[PDB]
Amino acid sequence: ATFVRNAWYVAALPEELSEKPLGRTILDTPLALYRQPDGVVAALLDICPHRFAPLSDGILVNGHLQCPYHGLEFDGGGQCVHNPHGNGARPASLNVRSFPVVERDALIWIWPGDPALADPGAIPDFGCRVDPAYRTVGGYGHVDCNYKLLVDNLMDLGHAQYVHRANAQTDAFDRLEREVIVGDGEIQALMKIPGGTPSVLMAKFLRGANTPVDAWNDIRWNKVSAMLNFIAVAPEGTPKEQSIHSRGTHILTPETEASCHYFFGSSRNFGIDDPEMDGVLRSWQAQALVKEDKVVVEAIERRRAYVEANGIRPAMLSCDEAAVRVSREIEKLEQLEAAR
Amino acid sequence: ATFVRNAWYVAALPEELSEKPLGRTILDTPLALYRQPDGVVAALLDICPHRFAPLSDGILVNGHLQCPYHGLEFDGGGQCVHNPHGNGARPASLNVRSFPVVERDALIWIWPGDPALADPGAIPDFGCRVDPAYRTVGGYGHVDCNYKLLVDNLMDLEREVIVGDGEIQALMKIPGGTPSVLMAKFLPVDAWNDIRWNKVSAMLNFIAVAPEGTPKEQSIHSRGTHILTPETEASCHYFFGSSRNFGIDDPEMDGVLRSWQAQALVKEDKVVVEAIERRRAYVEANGIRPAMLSCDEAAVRVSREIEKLEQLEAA
Amino acid sequence: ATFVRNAWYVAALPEELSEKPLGRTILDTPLALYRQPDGVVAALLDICPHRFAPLSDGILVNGHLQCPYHGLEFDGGGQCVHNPHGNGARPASLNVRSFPVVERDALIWIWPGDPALADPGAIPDFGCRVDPAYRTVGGYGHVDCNYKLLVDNLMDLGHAQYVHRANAQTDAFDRLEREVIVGDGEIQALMKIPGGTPSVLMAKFPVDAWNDIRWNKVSAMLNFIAVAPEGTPKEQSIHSRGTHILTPETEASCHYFFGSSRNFGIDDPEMDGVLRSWQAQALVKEDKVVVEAIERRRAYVEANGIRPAMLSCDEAAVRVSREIEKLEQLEAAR
Ligand SMILES: COc1c(Cl)ccc(Cl)c1C(=O)O
Ligand SMILES: COc1c(Cl)ccc(Cl)c1C(=O)O
Ligand code: FES
Ligand code: FES
Ligand code: FES
Ligand SMILES: [Fe+3]
Ligand SMILES: [Fe+3]
Repeated sequence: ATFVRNAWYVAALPEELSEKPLGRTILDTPLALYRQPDGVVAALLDICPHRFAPLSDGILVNGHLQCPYHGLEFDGGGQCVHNPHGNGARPASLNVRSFPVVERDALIWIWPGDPALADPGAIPDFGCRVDPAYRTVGGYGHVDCNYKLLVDNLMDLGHAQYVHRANAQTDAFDRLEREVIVGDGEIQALMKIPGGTPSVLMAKFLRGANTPVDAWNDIRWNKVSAMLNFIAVAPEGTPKEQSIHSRGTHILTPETEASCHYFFGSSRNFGIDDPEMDGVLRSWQAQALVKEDKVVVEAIERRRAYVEANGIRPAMLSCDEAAVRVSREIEKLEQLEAAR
Repeated sequence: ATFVRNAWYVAALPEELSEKPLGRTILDTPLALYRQPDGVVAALLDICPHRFAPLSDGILVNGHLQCPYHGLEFDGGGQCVHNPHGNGARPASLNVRSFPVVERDALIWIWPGDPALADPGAIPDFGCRVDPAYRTVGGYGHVDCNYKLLVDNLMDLEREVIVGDGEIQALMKIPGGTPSVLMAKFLPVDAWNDIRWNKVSAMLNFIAVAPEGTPKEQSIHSRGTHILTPETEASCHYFFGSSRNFGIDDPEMDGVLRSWQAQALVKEDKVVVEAIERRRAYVEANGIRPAMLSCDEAAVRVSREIEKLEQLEAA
Repeated sequence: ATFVRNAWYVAALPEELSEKPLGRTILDTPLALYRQPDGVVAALLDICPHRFAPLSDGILVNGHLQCPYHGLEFDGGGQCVHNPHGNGARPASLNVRSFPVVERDALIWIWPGDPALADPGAIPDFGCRVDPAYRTVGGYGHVDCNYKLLVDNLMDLGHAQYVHRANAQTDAFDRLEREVIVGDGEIQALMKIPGGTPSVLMAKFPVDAWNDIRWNKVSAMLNFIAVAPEGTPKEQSIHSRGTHILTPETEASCHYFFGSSRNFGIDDPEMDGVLRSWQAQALVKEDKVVVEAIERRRAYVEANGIRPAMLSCDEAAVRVSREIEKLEQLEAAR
């Protein structure tokens, strides 16, 4: 299974973690994730160095994670800080691997690769998630597809015209303007849908207003698989900076080669103290991101065996440029790492 | 997967198909099966050319199946007839594979193999199924075993096995016979229980009873549809039914003759063939072969011809 | 994948068997186990020689197991004794493999290997199990781990401190003392846990206590759990002799036969309760959880070339492990 290990991935949302460890597998690597008594999150390889028991089934003793099996204790650095057996000696072999963790932007980032290379400067900017001018809601979902399929999905936001048609269909779709801007290690796909009546969901954003709007659906990608979109609507022929908008957290982390973690969110500048608009956004997230898109990408994954065995290649359309560029960047990184 | 792909297989019963596509895999090939607005059945490879989404999760748009993902639209021939995107150009690369498909004898036949070789004249004769001299009912079942195990079971049970070109017939007459319970009341007798196999796995039996020494064609009888189609190497689809010339207007009789367990496979035999399939690993690893009994003649013949069709297909 | 096939394994408890066959796989070999009308247990390959049906889904007819599919009948030797078809001929090709079986000590022992080599003399001694001075109770558990992970567990019984916290905790356990004796194909870990107050379990039946365990190849263990007022001779204790016997099912799953044979309270049904309760919670639940968890981590450990780091409690389990691997590779030496 080929992953890009030397990169930061979101392993969890902060709300997911506590002093009770969470066992989760990223890049085929099982982790025990917990918040220590002092509040700082730790991430240990979920395999006790003694007999390979899951430490994530342990409990904290003295703020140290204790193996459930024979009770070796570890700090957040993976250092064995107590051995209860015999003379109680703790040689270097008893230490477990620890992973660099940065909690930032209401995300838990982890470096699954060479820890000497982990550079917090390199973590993607998701500042809107902690910016008090934005209201942020979201969650986690597990999907039985290769993460790359969900990168494809998200880098062609036009799929929403069909996959999400009940919420997202617009009658101005055939007037789409699409631009792609390639950075170094960053790619923006911009869409302007001009002059239409708002979609069901943009209508909700606007509290019903039925009259013609402009809508923008931009998405930004940073390596390996972390995306931030810009979903905006505004009376036709108004500035884009002045629009009500959602900045959408859409971050994938591989679990196995054929399964992945999906961390999604909306950070919105409108209806900031409105629980019902919270519910609208979490509704959308539940139906669109976690069912509708799940159904499509999970079915594509099930067809991978046929595609491969019959040497089938995709046929590309005008909507594909951003997703293909991103795909070729991920491949390029994969291949760099594969030596060695 | 070793299949005989160059043959007609039943993919569906016509009553399973509508303008809402059915997704079904035959011989490790996923199909989208639907009826166009003029009623004609289309069979497409269930994998969109763009990014491989399941067309069978799509709906029709003006008679054309629309991909649920980014909206490419296809005709029954697999031609892409609409591309919503950009200049809306439809190069040959956007066409999806379409499979030869014939609706005939109230069955949907598909040719999953080399399409140049697909000859609808070679489709097995199940004509009793649309003969109004017969009352026809049946249904569909799925089994987690290799299809050859159910062909075996089916070709089993004055005798007579007669053998030819992709057809084998197994005949049994039982004179001074015993009447079946269903045909009981519609009259000693002669019984008949015959079965005809055509390649690769399509069978039609003949369960019959008459007064002593009657034309077997004039008997009280049922012709039973028993057609298997491989799904994976270790699973199959089973299409079953009966075409009867008695109680043609009794619907209670329809009910039992529509029973999977009454007509196709009792829970207890299903348990056995699926259990045989779980034993396949062990037998293969230990080079264990089956030991045949006298009653195995027809099965073995049919087995040998299938194997012959397999061997021919390589290369 | 790699098993020691030339050895005796427990395939069932006697009370699991009857005229209704049981299908059970040992060392990747599916068996049909049943008790004939004369009381004698037979073990056949659970694959009809005709078309491979599960004979274990069949019934006895005149004491002969009848294939459910087309009704061949077999004796306990695997001879075909009836063919209801055509002229009823029974060619030798219709016989099924029958495995050597010995019912001893309230266990059913099967030899899955080279049948020429099956010496019932080499079956381990669990005589306490049919001793009138002992009351024996236990049962069967299935586990989704490689059996060797459960040998490990049983040979280092100083996890009960943490895995079994609730029943088997003692403050004495920093004052353990653990002696290991190795004989030919037999290893004993001894231990006397002196001076300490009793765990929940030992109170339920200033105390001294002792967990010894005997391993015999391949994976058959008998333990000794005793307890007695501080000062008392080990040999005059009240104690349980614990049957802990594993049989591989597949490379990543096994069969566990556990029991207690106790010399105390032996008419006493409450005591049956306590002992069956421990077995349910400790053995078939808590230990289950840990070893199945470790099995799931095998892929990563092997892919990454991780070897375990051993501790002071680990001698017995390590010596046993090394002997199993020895036998395993010896046999792969074709
Ligand atoms: C998938 O991206 C979105 C679209 Cl296309 C419309 C509205 C929203 Cl809230 C999102 C989102 O960020 O989840
Ligand atoms: C696992 O072995 C035991 C220990 Cl460590 C304590 C008490 C008992 Cl009853 C047993 C037993 O034989 O199950
Ligand atoms: S497995 Fe962790 S202490 Fe033994
Ligand atoms: S996958 Fe069918 S149109 Fe994109
Ligand atoms: S499979 Fe046992 S008699 Fe046919
Ligand atoms: Fe979507
Ligand atoms: Fe235990």
